[PDB]
Amino acid sequence: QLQARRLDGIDYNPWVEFVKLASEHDVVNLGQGFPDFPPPDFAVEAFQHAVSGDFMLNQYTKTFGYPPLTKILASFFGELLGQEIDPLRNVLVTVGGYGALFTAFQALVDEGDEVIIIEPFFDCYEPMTMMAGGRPVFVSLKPGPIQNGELGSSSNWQLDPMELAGKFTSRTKALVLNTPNNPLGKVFSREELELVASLCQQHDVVCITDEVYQWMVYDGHQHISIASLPGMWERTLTIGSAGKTFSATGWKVGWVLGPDHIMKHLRTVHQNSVFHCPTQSQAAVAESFEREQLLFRQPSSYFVQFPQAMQRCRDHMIRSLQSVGLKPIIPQGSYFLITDISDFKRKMPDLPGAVDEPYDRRFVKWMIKNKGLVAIPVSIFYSVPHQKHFDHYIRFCFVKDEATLQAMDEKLRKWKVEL
Amino acid sequence: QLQARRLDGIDYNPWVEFVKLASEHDVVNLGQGFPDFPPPDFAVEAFQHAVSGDFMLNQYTKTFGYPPLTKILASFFGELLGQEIDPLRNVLVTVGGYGALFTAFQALVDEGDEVIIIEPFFDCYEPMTMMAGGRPVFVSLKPGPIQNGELGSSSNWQLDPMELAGKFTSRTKALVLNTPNNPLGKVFSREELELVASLCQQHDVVCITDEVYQWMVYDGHQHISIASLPGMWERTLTIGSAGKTFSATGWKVGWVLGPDHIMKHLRTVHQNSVFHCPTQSQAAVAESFEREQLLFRQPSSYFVQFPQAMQRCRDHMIRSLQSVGLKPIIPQGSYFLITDISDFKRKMPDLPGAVDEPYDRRFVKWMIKNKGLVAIPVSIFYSVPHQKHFDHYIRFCFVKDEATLQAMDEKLRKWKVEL
Ligand code: NA
Ligand code: NA
Repeated sequence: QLQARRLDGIDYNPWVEFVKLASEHDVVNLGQGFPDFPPPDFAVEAFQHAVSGDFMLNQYTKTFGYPPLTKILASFFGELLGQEIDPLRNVLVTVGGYGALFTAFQALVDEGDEVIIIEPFFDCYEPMTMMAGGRPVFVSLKPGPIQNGELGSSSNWQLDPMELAGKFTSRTKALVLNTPNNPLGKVFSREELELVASLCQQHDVVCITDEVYQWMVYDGHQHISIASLPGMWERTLTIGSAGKTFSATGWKVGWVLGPDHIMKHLRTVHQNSVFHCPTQSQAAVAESFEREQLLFRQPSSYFVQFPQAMQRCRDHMIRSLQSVGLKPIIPQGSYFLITDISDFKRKMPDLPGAVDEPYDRRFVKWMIKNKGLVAIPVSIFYSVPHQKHFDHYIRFCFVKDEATLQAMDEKLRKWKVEL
Repeated sequence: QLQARRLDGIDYNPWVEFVKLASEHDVVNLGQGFPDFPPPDFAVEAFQHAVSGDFMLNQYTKTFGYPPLTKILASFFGELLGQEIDPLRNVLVTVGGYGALFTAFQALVDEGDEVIIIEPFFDCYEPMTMMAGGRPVFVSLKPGPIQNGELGSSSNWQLDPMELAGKFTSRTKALVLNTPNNPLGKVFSREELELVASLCQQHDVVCITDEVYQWMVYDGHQHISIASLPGMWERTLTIGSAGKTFSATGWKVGWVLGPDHIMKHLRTVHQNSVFHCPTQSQAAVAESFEREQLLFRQPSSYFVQFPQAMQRCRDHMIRSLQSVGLKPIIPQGSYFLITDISDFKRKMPDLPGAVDEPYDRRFVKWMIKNKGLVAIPVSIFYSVPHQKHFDHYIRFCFVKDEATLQAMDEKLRKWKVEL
């Protein structure tokens, strides 16, 4: 073959097809995992300032990050983590959370290593492990049993201590923790994080912790960073995303925070891949964090206002989707909620599709074509052997304009009353 | 061990030391490979327009490129290459030329593959080959005969056919071509490209061609793209950089052009690493290319005016550097020229440095600290076994403001009085 063997089995991109099918129908697109409204004015203004300020901002900045950005990341997150963070040794600016994840896998995961992944998982964790020669090892959150009185909560999806412990071996290099979780919206508790911490310390494993949804927490639930737990800083890489923080997904700026003895290897990958991140977006992100640090916990702060606003959008969507028999699982965080479609699988078992195509994928195509609503089938966030079991959930994104939620309700009205 | 074996031998970054030392002294920085004056107005205005326009430009764009950008790249470079280019199948937008190179190496280079690299080489080609499991194989340009008191020319650094042919084996996967070359400023001739093309076809080898300095050509020399030669489109990946095209290195936008059967593998790497490139800089680059396509070959176009202006800066620097006994090699393209320091090595051999330290590295440190001028030791663009033999050149960048060149002359006049 022409191509490298590291690419085996990772060429299929579900997202390219998802975008394709939605674009051919008249839809309310609740599949897109980004806002369809503007970022806050201070963020847009920050980028405007960066592209109209010191003309030298048009030229290269420092390899490991624009210094004013690494300074504020170290200060702001050092406070939150209860850790002294050196900007030069403990911070790397990357091309989004995606680039940060990729850099961590390529630095640490080697042929034969195992990587523990928690289902449902942000889908790239599996192919990134594979491309680095690692063997993914899956542990499944166990859905809470639902009574048809009250809706389930993401919090009730359990990480079984015995099942998790049994996944660790001498070959475990890393465990990937995503909290708040996409697609499920689970916000991991202190007790759950202490379990993960205990096993990572026992087995000398690195925890790669994807915290992009840090600020998107609801119902009084608190984001806890595993790197803040005793002894965890020295074995944790913590990842963030400016796009998910400031509702500006197209900025594609992210970072990794961690101890020098691990970070040095990520710096090695960085300097031998992209070398620099763009200068001006970094300046915009630095200015945006400065604004939020100055207004920390205050009523006008984005980190106070925005999750409150999005909690209302969540509640609106939860009520609306029930009108057609979808069963939401209330998320404690993230942009997302999932709905159980088991009643549809029961009443409408035979949908067109390919052999061994999970029901949810077939259902989403049906719903797009017939009802004009887009969701993402949750089976894409499962290992292939588990897709036959976890085939009855779909993911919706509620971080949407009020007009979009109105349009959703119009589709639901038609679904209920027409034909 | 903690880190992946793919990182072996690639952790050392010479650029961090160079940048650090220069920041610690009063200097005219001719080591920085980027302009110290603004990008052209139309380019800065394009970015301003992108960050103040359609608010949805703040959110994710398409994975393989912002469609207006891939459209104009395909149209414009299609015309330049004499090639029908499909924007969806033949174009990938990347995080600069660096990201483009990285994507190519990770898609195609596998364990045990040989990659032919031409010395002097842009330094990342070697470690990128190594991280992909490849074995770098070096062919060395031969500096031309030092003639009748005249300065050397980059054109006369020869690519010996018998040497090059001897480097091709059944294990050769790719050859990396950089034209115009950094650091040398050589613009490869049609004959030289035909030599490379003939061997790539004979041995069924892919040519990765780094053409970031495409527009920076002088003295009537023409940039020829190897992908435009008969039979080469099907085996060539052509790389460019928006930063080097529009004098905006901090934008970090690049691209790869090539046939689908190769590009599909680069897309696999892309979707499993960064996933998206930032939206708004892509919009700026698209607008900038649209401007230049409309004015193509006209006197008011940047691609005509800018290299003409920079040729004047080149000529100024060539004259000035000779005043202290540095011997420039006249470049036909790129931002750079190199000067022979052999007369200094001979008359001043005993500069402080480590036991094995190439003379040029020692000379640059002495020049920074004592003469107030920064250059880059050319030995960093050689394989380690060859560094002791090519230790007598340093690289200057002439793409500088009038004021900077005046400042250079002030340093040089002070040096001359103390030769
Ligand atoms: Na262990
Ligand atoms: Na061959």
